[PDB]
Amino acid sequence: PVISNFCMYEFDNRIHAACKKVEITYTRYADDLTFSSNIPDVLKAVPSTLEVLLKDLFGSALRLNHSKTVFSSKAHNRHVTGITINNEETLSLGRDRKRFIKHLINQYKYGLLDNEDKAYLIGLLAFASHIEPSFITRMNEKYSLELMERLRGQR
DNA sequence: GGAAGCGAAAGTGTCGCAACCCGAGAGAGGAACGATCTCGGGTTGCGACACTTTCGCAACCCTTAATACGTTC
Repeated sequence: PVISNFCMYEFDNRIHAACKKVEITYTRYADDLTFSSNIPDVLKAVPSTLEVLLKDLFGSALRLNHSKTVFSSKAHNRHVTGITINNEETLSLGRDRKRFIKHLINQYKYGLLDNEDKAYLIGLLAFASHIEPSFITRMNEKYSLELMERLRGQR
Protein backbone atom coordinates (compact mmCIF):
# COMPACT_ATOMS: atom_id res chain seq x y z
CA PRO A 1 0.00 0.00 0.00
CA VAL A 2 2.63 2.60 0.93
CA ILE A 3 4.74 1.85 -2.15
CA SER A 4 1.63 2.18 -4.33
CA ASN A 5 0.72 5.49 -2.69
CA PHE A 6 4.26 6.83 -3.16
CA CYS A 7 4.50 5.72 -6.80
CA MET A 8 1.41 7.85 -7.55
CA TYR A 9 2.61 10.90 -5.60
CA GLU A 10 3.64 12.86 -8.70
CA PHE A 11 0.48 11.79 -10.55
CA ASP A 12 -1.65 12.84 -7.58
CA ASN A 13 0.15 16.18 -7.30
CA ARG A 14 -0.15 17.06 -10.99
CA ILE A 15 -3.77 15.88 -11.25
CA HIS A 16 -4.75 17.85 -8.14
CA ALA A 17 -2.98 20.96 -9.43
CA ALA A 18 -4.74 20.68 -12.79
CA CYS A 19 -8.14 20.02 -11.20
CA LYS A 20 -8.06 22.85 -8.63
CA LYS A 21 -7.66 25.40 -11.43
CA VAL A 22 -10.86 24.22 -13.16
CA GLU A 23 -12.78 23.94 -9.84
CA ILE A 24 -12.63 20.14 -9.70
CA THR A 25 -11.84 18.16 -6.55
CA TYR A 26 -9.86 14.94 -6.99
CA THR A 27 -9.40 11.98 -4.66
CA ARG A 28 -7.96 8.50 -5.18
CA TYR A 29 -8.56 5.40 -3.06
CA ALA A 30 -5.49 3.78 -4.65
CA ASP A 31 -7.46 2.53 -7.63
CA ASP A 32 -10.48 4.88 -7.91
CA LEU A 33 -9.80 8.30 -9.41
CA THR A 34 -12.79 10.38 -8.28
CA PHE A 35 -13.44 13.78 -9.86
CA SER A 36 -16.41 15.96 -8.98
CA SER A 37 -17.46 19.53 -9.72
CA ASN A 38 -20.47 21.83 -9.73
CA ILE A 39 -19.57 23.22 -13.18
CA PRO A 40 -21.33 21.47 -16.09
CA ASP A 41 -19.41 20.07 -19.06
CA VAL A 42 -16.06 20.39 -17.25
CA LEU A 43 -15.38 16.68 -16.57
CA LYS A 44 -15.36 15.71 -20.27
CA ALA A 45 -11.68 16.61 -20.74
CA VAL A 46 -10.47 14.94 -17.51
CA PRO A 47 -9.98 11.42 -19.02
CA SER A 48 -7.75 12.77 -21.81
CA THR A 49 -5.65 14.62 -19.22
CA LEU A 50 -5.38 11.39 -17.22
CA GLU A 51 -4.25 9.42 -20.28
CA VAL A 52 -1.63 11.97 -21.33
CA LEU A 53 -0.31 12.32 -17.77
CA LEU A 54 -0.09 8.54 -17.36
CA LYS A 55 1.80 8.27 -20.65
CA ASP A 56 4.13 11.09 -19.57
CA LEU A 57 4.86 9.55 -16.16
CA PHE A 58 4.64 5.74 -16.39
CA GLY A 59 4.71 5.31 -20.16
CA SER A 60 2.76 2.19 -21.09
CA ALA A 61 3.06 0.52 -17.68
CA LEU A 62 -0.01 2.15 -16.09
CA ARG A 63 -3.19 2.62 -18.14
CA LEU A 64 -6.74 3.73 -17.45
CA ASN A 65 -9.58 1.21 -17.54
CA HIS A 66 -11.77 2.72 -20.26
CA SER A 67 -14.65 0.37 -19.43
CA LYS A 68 -14.56 1.71 -15.84
CA THR A 69 -14.89 5.41 -16.72
CA VAL A 70 -18.34 6.44 -15.48
CA PHE A 71 -20.09 9.82 -15.66
CA SER A 72 -22.82 10.38 -13.07
CA SER A 73 -25.08 13.23 -11.99
CA LYS A 74 -27.91 13.90 -9.56
CA ALA A 75 -30.26 12.41 -12.17
CA HIS A 76 -28.69 8.98 -11.57
CA ASN A 77 -27.08 6.98 -8.78
CA ARG A 78 -24.03 8.59 -7.16
CA HIS A 79 -21.79 6.49 -4.92
CA VAL A 80 -18.11 6.94 -4.06
CA THR A 81 -16.16 3.84 -2.91
CA GLY A 82 -19.28 2.28 -1.39
CA ILE A 83 -21.05 5.33 0.09
CA THR A 84 -24.09 6.65 -1.76
CA ILE A 85 -24.32 10.43 -2.19
CA ASN A 86 -27.90 11.65 -1.83
CA ASN A 87 -29.74 14.30 -3.79
CA GLU A 88 -29.57 16.19 -0.47
CA GLU A 89 -25.74 16.15 -0.76
CA THR A 90 -25.23 13.95 2.31
CA LEU A 91 -23.61 10.57 2.83
CA SER A 92 -25.81 7.47 2.89
CA LEU A 93 -25.65 3.69 2.84
CA GLY A 94 -28.25 3.42 0.08
CA ARG A 95 -31.96 2.69 0.41
CA ASP A 96 -31.54 -1.01 -0.39
CA ARG A 97 -28.89 -1.59 2.28
CA LYS A 98 -30.97 0.36 4.81
CA ARG A 99 -34.01 -1.81 4.08
CA PHE A 100 -31.81 -4.91 4.40
CA ILE A 101 -30.62 -3.70 7.81
CA LYS A 102 -34.22 -2.96 8.81
CA HIS A 103 -35.24 -6.50 7.84
CA LEU A 104 -32.34 -7.93 9.84
CA ILE A 105 -33.35 -5.93 12.91
CA ASN A 106 -36.97 -7.04 12.45
CA GLN A 107 -35.84 -10.67 12.29
CA TYR A 108 -33.85 -10.13 15.49
CA LYS A 109 -36.99 -8.61 17.04
CA TYR A 110 -38.90 -11.90 16.74
CA GLY A 111 -35.84 -14.07 17.43
CA LEU A 112 -35.51 -15.51 13.91
CA LEU A 113 -31.87 -14.41 13.51
CA ASP A 114 -29.05 -16.86 14.18
CA ASN A 115 -25.67 -16.07 15.74
CA GLU A 116 -23.81 -15.64 12.44
CA ASP A 117 -26.40 -13.23 11.06
CA LYS A 118 -26.55 -11.48 14.44
CA ALA A 119 -22.79 -10.84 14.35
CA TYR A 120 -23.06 -9.68 10.74
CA LEU A 121 -25.87 -7.30 11.75
CA ILE A 122 -23.80 -5.94 14.65
CA GLY A 123 -20.88 -5.28 12.30
CA LEU A 124 -23.17 -3.63 9.75
CA LEU A 125 -24.69 -1.46 12.48
CA ALA A 126 -21.24 -0.33 13.63
CA PHE A 127 -20.33 0.49 10.02
CA ALA A 128 -23.62 2.39 9.66
CA SER A 129 -22.92 4.36 12.84
CA HIS A 130 -19.56 5.28 11.33
CA ILE A 131 -21.11 6.30 8.00
CA GLU A 132 -24.71 7.33 8.80
CA PRO A 133 -25.12 8.27 12.48
CA SER A 134 -28.71 9.41 11.85
CA PHE A 135 -29.64 5.90 10.69
CA ILE A 136 -28.87 4.60 14.19
CA THR A 137 -31.22 7.20 15.69
CA ARG A 138 -33.92 6.33 13.15
CA MET A 139 -33.59 2.63 14.00
CA ASN A 140 -33.73 3.46 17.71
CA GLU A 141 -37.00 5.32 17.12
CA LYS A 142 -38.50 2.64 14.86
CA TYR A 143 -37.40 -0.50 16.73
CA SER A 144 -37.37 0.96 20.29
CA LEU A 145 -34.24 1.89 22.22
CA GLU A 146 -34.15 -1.19 24.46
CA LEU A 147 -34.19 -3.63 21.53
CA MET A 148 -31.29 -1.81 19.88
CA GLU A 149 -29.38 -1.66 23.17
CA ARG A 150 -29.80 -5.40 23.70
CA LEU A 151 -28.74 -6.05 20.09
CA ARG A 152 -25.54 -3.99 20.28
CA GLY A 153 -24.82 -5.22 23.82
CA GLN A 154 -23.41 -3.42 26.85
CA ARG A 155 -19.90 -2.80 28.13
C1' DG B 1 1.75 -16.67 -17.15
C1' DG B 2 -0.71 -20.14 -19.62
C1' DA B 3 -2.24 -27.44 -18.93
C1' DA B 4 -5.08 -29.33 -22.26
C1' DG B 5 -8.95 -28.95 -25.40
C1' DC B 6 -10.54 -26.65 -28.97
C1' DG B 7 -11.98 -23.47 -32.20
C1' DA B 8 -11.32 -18.81 -34.95
C1' DA B 9 -8.67 -16.68 -38.64
C1' DA B 10 -5.96 -16.66 -42.47
C1' DG B 11 -3.12 -18.73 -46.08
C1' DT B 12 -2.10 -22.47 -49.43
C1' DG B 13 -2.60 -26.62 -52.16
C1' DT B 14 -5.68 -29.78 -54.71
C1' DC B 15 -8.85 -31.74 -57.33
C1' DG B 16 -12.92 -32.23 -59.86
C1' DC B 17 -15.77 -29.92 -63.42
C1' DA B 18 -16.43 -27.34 -67.57
C1' DA B 19 -14.82 -25.84 -71.82
C1' DC B 20 -12.42 -26.68 -75.69
C1' DC B 21 -9.28 -29.25 -79.07
C1' DC B 22 -7.94 -32.93 -81.95
C1' DG B 23 -7.57 -37.31 -84.29
C1' DA B 24 -10.71 -41.59 -85.84
C1' DG B 25 -14.52 -43.35 -87.88
C1' DA B 26 -19.05 -44.75 -90.27
C1' DG B 27 -20.47 -43.32 -94.25
C1' DA B 28 -24.48 -38.44 -96.92
C1' DG B 29 -24.97 -37.27 -101.02
C1' DG B 30 -25.51 -39.54 -105.51
C1' DA B 31 -22.47 -42.04 -108.26
C1' DA B 32 -17.23 -41.33 -106.48
C1' DC B 33 -14.77 -39.92 -102.42
C1' DG B 34 -15.58 -38.67 -98.30
C1' DA B 35 -19.59 -34.21 -95.64
C1' DT B 36 -20.73 -34.26 -91.06
C1' DC B 37 -21.71 -35.56 -86.58
C1' DT B 38 -20.08 -38.32 -82.84
C1' DC B 39 -16.40 -41.24 -79.70
C1' DG B 40 -12.51 -41.27 -77.13
C1' DG B 41 -8.79 -39.18 -75.02
C1' DG B 42 -6.15 -35.17 -73.66
C1' DT B 43 -5.15 -30.36 -71.85
C1' DT B 44 -5.99 -26.15 -69.28
C1' DG B 45 -8.22 -22.86 -66.34
C1' DC B 46 -10.66 -22.08 -62.35
C1' DG B 47 -12.85 -21.92 -58.01
C1' DA B 48 -14.83 -24.27 -54.11
C1' DC B 49 -13.12 -26.54 -50.47
C1' DA B 50 -10.01 -29.30 -47.71
C1' DC B 51 -5.79 -28.95 -45.35
C1' DT B 52 -2.10 -26.24 -42.61
C1' DT B 53 -0.41 -22.90 -39.41
C1' DT B 54 -0.77 -19.65 -35.73
C1' DC B 55 -3.16 -17.57 -31.83
C1' DG B 56 -5.68 -17.32 -27.80
C1' DC B 57 -8.97 -18.67 -23.86
C1' DA B 58 -7.36 -19.42 -18.91
C1' DA B 59 -6.58 -25.35 -15.19
C1' DC B 60 -3.57 -24.80 -11.15
C1' DC B 61 -1.52 -21.38 -7.50
C1' DC B 62 3.76 -23.08 -6.46
C1' DT B 63 6.71 -24.54 0.55
C1' DT B 64 5.85 -19.53 1.92
C1' DA B 65 -2.09 -17.07 4.52
C1' DA B 66 -5.06 -15.85 8.78
C1' DT B 67 -9.25 -17.10 10.93
C1' DA B 68 -13.94 -11.23 16.70
C1' DC B 69 -17.82 -8.35 13.28
C1' DG B 70 -18.61 -4.94 9.13
C1' DT B 71 -17.82 -1.91 4.72
C1' DT B 72 -13.15 -0.06 0.73
C1' DC B 73 -9.11 -1.23 -2.47
